[PDB]
Amino acid sequence: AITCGQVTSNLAPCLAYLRNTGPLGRCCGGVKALVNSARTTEDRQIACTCLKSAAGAISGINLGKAAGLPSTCGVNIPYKISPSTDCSKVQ
Repeated sequence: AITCGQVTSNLAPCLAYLRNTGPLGRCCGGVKALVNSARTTEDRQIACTCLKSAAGAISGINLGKAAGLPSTCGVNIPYKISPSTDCSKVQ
């Protein structure tokens, strides 16, 4: 089943980039994998909420880099990675 636990494991390098402190490293590769588990409508919603939660979990989180993370790691996700956009209503 889909779960934030699996999603946050791939974010390990992103979590550091989100805080404007550690390099992206494999953040793009991790997210790239998630994208595939983030396009069947619900899989997508699970990732959005998990990521939103991930950003909210980070302490010195940079909202601009979070929202611009998928732009930095060019990926085909139809939602921005930020604790603000809702995903449950994404069709």
